[PDB]
Amino acid sequence: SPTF
Amino acid sequence: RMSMVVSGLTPEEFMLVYKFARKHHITLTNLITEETTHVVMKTDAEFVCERTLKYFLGIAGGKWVVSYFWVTQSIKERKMLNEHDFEVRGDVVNGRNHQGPKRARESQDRKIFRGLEICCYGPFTNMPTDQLEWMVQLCGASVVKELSSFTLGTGVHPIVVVQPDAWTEDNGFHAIGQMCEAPVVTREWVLDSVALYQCQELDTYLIPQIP
Ligand SMILES: [Cl-]
Ligand code: NI
Repeated sequence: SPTF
Repeated sequence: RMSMVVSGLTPEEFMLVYKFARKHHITLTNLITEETTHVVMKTDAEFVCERTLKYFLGIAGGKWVVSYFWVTQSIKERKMLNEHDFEVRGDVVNGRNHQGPKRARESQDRKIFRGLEICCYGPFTNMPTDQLEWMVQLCGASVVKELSSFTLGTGVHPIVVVQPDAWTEDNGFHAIGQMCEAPVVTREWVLDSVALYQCQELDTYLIPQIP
């Protein structure tokens, strides 16, 4: 998943 | 009842959650929805996790946001150890100890975006607009699609959220205050706000608006  | 999604796991890890799920008759799904009650996060020994959309939508929903260690411990003790004791204190951005999800679970009668009209304006990355929009609604904002669609008057408080990164522009985001009368800010105001589950003064996030 992308992280922010 | 119980319905889970996981975040930041490997397949073997995921297979463990599946194992857990099957034993306890808990539903397990790919996508997080209204029904989703738990969000299982990969954390470090001290329950800090990374910030993923599911992390955010988890808090925004006041769902259970629990460390993967919940799963493995239960398994390791043939039983469901109450969620209470495995929560995520924080993340690798907003601090290791902010009790975000905690607060959230503890304030669905007063949501950080009470009395707010928000317009997610322009392009975003790694996170689709509609999901950011869904997020802020779960926090009690009201989504607005067009800058000009802001509810005039005073009753309400409008806000434009932008993500500069995804822009490769000249007169784009420095010049929003020309087409409307609202504070302009970066997505980080929202994510940060949701993480901590505290409404963060715009102060630190405002983007320079021309006159
Ligand atoms: Cl990931
Ligand atoms: Ni006011």
